[PDB]
Amino acid sequence: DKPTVRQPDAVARSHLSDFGRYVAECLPKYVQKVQLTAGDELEVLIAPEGVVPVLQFLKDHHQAQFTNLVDIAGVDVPCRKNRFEVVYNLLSLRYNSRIRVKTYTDELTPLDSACEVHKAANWYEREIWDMYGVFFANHPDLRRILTDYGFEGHPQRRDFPLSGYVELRYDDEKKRVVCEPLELAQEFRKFDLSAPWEQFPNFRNANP
Amino acid sequence: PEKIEVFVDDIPVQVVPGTTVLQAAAQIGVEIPRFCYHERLAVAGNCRMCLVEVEKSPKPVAACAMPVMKGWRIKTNSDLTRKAREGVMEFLLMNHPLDCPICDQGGECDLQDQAMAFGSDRSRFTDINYTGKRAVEDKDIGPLVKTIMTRCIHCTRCVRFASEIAGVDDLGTTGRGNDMQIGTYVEKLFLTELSGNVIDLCPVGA
Amino acid sequence: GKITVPTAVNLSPISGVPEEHIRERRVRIHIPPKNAMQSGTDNVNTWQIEFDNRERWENPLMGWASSGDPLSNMNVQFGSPEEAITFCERNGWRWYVDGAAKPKKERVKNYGINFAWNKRTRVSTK
Amino acid sequence: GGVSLDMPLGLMDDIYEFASKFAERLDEVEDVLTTNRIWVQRTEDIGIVTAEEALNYGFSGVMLRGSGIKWDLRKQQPYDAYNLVNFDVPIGTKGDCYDRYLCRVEEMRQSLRIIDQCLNQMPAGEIKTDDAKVAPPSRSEMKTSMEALIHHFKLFTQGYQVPPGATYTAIEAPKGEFGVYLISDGSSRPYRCKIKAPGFAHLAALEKIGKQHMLADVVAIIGTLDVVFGEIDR
Amino acid sequence: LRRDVSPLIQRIRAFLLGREHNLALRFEDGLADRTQPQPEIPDGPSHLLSANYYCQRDGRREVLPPIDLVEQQKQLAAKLPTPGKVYAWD
Amino acid sequence: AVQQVRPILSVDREEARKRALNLYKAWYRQIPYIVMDYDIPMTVEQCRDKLREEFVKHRNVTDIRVIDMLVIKGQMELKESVEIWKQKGHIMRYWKESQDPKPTDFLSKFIQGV
Amino acid sequence: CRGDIEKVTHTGQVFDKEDYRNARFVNAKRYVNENWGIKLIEEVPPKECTERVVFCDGGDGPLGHPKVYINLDKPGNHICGYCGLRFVKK
Amino acid sequence: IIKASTGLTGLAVSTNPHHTLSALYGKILRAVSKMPQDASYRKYTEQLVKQRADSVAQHKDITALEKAVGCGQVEELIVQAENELILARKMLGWKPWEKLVQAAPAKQWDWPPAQIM
Ligand code: SF4
Ligand code: SF4
Ligand code: FES
Ligand SMILES: [Zn+2]
Repeated sequence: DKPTVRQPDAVARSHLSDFGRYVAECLPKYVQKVQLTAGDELEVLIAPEGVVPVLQFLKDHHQAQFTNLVDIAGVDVPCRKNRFEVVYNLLSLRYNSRIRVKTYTDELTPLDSACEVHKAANWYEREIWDMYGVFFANHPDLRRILTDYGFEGHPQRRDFPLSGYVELRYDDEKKRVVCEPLELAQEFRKFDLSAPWEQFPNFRNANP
Repeated sequence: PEKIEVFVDDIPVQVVPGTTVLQAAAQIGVEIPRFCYHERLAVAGNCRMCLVEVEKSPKPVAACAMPVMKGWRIKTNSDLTRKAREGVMEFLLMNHPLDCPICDQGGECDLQDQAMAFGSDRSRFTDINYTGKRAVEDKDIGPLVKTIMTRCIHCTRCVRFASEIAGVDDLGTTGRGNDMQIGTYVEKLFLTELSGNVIDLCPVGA
Repeated sequence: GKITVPTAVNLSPISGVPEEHIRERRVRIHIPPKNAMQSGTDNVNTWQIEFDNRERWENPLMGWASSGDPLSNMNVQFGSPEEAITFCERNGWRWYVDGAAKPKKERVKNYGINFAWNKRTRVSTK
Repeated sequence: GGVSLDMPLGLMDDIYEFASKFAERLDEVEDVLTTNRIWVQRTEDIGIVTAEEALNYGFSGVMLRGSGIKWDLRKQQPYDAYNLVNFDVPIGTKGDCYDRYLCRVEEMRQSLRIIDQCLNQMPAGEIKTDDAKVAPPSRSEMKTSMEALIHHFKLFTQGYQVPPGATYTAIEAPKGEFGVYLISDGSSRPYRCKIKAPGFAHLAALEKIGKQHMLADVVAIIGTLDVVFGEIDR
Repeated sequence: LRRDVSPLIQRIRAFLLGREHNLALRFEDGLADRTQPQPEIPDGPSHLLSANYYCQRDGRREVLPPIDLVEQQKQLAAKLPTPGKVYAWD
Repeated sequence: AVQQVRPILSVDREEARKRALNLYKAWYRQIPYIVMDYDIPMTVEQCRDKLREEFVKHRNVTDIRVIDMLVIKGQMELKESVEIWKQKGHIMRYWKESQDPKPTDFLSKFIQGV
Repeated sequence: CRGDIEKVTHTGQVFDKEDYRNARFVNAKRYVNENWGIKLIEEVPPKECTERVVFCDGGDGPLGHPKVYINLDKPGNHICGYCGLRFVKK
Repeated sequence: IIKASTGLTGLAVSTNPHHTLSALYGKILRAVSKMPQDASYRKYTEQLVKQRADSVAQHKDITALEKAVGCGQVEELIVQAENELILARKMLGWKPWEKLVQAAPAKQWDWPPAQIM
């Protein structure tokens, strides 16, 4: 027996596999790929034109009441052609389950706002807009929610620096908090924590 | 020079004859951990980290000195290969000094990275409270080389680089058994214009 | 509802990069060097872009190193050089490639050449 | 992989005395806060959240259970011996500030019996997982053996190699549902760690709840929303 | 002994509280000892000397890439489906 | 060299230029309220000159999605300027105050080390 | 005059009189440790041993440095690289 | 015998839940009758709505109907039926039973991004 290895839940595997084949059968227009990851989590990989009609479907069907939307997450992967991906995590209280709906979006290409489906997307879709520049069309008001009012740029992209571009200091000549180009007293020491030997042989050919 | 068919990790590859199992597996991407094989040095078997399991064979084969033939199925990620690598590597780690916090190759040591990647997670050496470990005297090499032979794993990369590429014969291995020492028998300066590369070629940091 | 656009865009106005960093910074696209004291190569296969080194000075108070360059610590990973070229032209950076990868080094490793007759490849040690 | 250090000796001998003394202080708080008519006038029929409001607007935790939804993440999706303990879940009816306040004090009451069960059954064993490549070894093994010193060196210079993949875990915070969407690229650093704070989704409905209420009503609404802005601002 | 009032003020406080009062502050005799003997931490499942191989208990290397559920049916085929059990939250 | 994308806030460059003119018209109407409601040293004519300078800085762009992105961010900054959420220090960030003007000649950059 | 400014440390550092950085010590004391490690490790005598290889722990077991083994076949004083204690074989 | 309260804030106890459920299931059937028969959503929706209409036709009691269906209370059944009717009237506009409008681009959905080839 192996007590240091997490045992997967089979009743969260079979139900999620049957539901993944079910949602692939019910929506062949938008759903490209459904996958059951390690850790018993189901991912649906939709087209960017199907953000609203998939998240509406999982909201209102009898066999899928994913009525709760917990978080909308943006991941910036600059290697890909469409660099941003947007992940909608949905919780189903009736069937006691979770789903993740992932789509790909570029900064210039807009995305459908899920605010008509779930009202939590009134704010979460602002936050990605504050941090990646993913424009969400047909939004109630798409404003800047977390960064400063005079901030220029989206900070959580991987092409943005860690320490930012500018700093703030009080100027007693102008009697106000002015903006200066960045000069750190001690620079950020970039540690080269790269593994020269591969440790996972199961992920060697997982890219095709 | 017709290529031959080798199934490595249940993956086909066409390799020219005479190539090693390590080269035939590095053609597709998988790499076998190594200590006594450099690409620019002679092949040897002073470590046994290259023991991979080929099918229908009683013993594991040394992948950096195995001329592969037609239709071998090499299993790098088998259970026997991982057990052999863990056993050989804890044998390598039995007498090695606990000098990692005072060793300049710590963080770029091949022994540390292969202990995380392929070695075991704990020690089965219960003989450190009594009869101890192996310790050998430091050899006298000049102002370019700092020498602590307690960290050495006896792979003869330095001896092969001296004998073949550097051209000086002053380096060698003396003695038998656990007492083999990889150093000069007398106090001599290992003088060579290419001596610094030996610091690159020592895999552990002796 | 689709329009027609060129596939080459310039996203330097809509980004947060000032003019003093977009007009005079050179981006090196390179494969990072393998550590010569290690025999592994899993950190080599990924291409990356980096920026040119700028002035780093001693602090007047303590002995720390201070730099006004915000982009000295930003290396961005890519799977191919051409995607890095597309990224550098899309973000308006002035790019250059340090060097392409080595295509193939054909080498043969024979154990029998260590012990050979009338050949100079015979070893003297073991 | 577990916890960093073991419990000191005699910690539970103070936790038991403290949990025995806590209930009288709870009753002394309800003697001045519960059923005082001014507290009822500031907490009843104020910020009424319906069931479809809490379901559609992403509410979690007490804001779900003030309105009558029986969703507690410690029982529906159990984690870390919450299925080996037995407790009741406080469910409100009206959905106002008074029902949420009573739900929070009842959560403080049921946490005492979960604490009682945890001190009653506690196994004698290790504190960390024994995979030494994901957890640091003991200092005696680090100063004695070789593999533990190598793993101590590695895991305290460059982090343990997590396999590449995405997961979203979510547990029952006292505020609500606290979620981590952690995505790893196979290196020693995470590629992405998005945090679902429940206070963000609770605060996103303040624009609709706070309309046609008074100023002290809104002060009581942020008082009962149970928001902490460190996780909201992330 | 404990630092406390005389029993008249005690009965006045217990009458005004409405319950039998217990002391809200810790004392030295009602707490654990600060100095204490050294413990021993028991060993776990993998501290046995024999029959412990890492590859039999390897947690990180048993993780697979995610399974394509559309292609899984296609390569395995060569009461409506629900994502979980029904929970009644009413 | 031609791809089909989803338009953001425009379908042609004349429409995008028209909406940029709407943005400039609303900014020009909001200048004297910005000078009145903020405690800033800059006057109305200096604010209008700064508005013209920031428009002719972005004169060079050509792409429809890029110019619509610029119009969207300009309308967001304007909405942060009508409703007073920006401060007096955020308004005076357009004029590069408390910044020494860096020289352009090679000799002064050679003496100063830049 | 103040003698705490020109006093050297164990790292061989002192601000000379023409330096501008001694103006920070006109109102504050310059902190120089008077317990140098070099003299305090030269003060202890070397340990004489008869066996060929010895082990240095540096003190108590869990409270000392990690255990090393020193070979004393070479004549002279062999210094532990962790603690600095010197061993010698007769 | 009607219940005093449904236990949820904002939900009123339905006076005639059986007629409302039957009318909503009939409206869902009349909505999905316009869809093509090769679509999977129409077949699955017709199957579930037919079995729930059989459930509301066999059981004339409220509590027996909530026990037989097993998905919450009957007011939640009315809410789910209205939600499915909204979904079906959106499916007649969106038409999702066709092919993919955008295939996945190259190297898009593989996670480890910078691996060569
Ligand atoms: S040679 Fe390597 S394993 Fe040995 S002490 Fe040095 S860093 Fe540690
Ligand atoms: S000194 Fe280094 S290179 Fe030479 S045999 Fe020992 S480990 Fe190998
Ligand atoms: S490197 Fe191949 S056996 Fe030693
Ligand atoms: Zn020592």
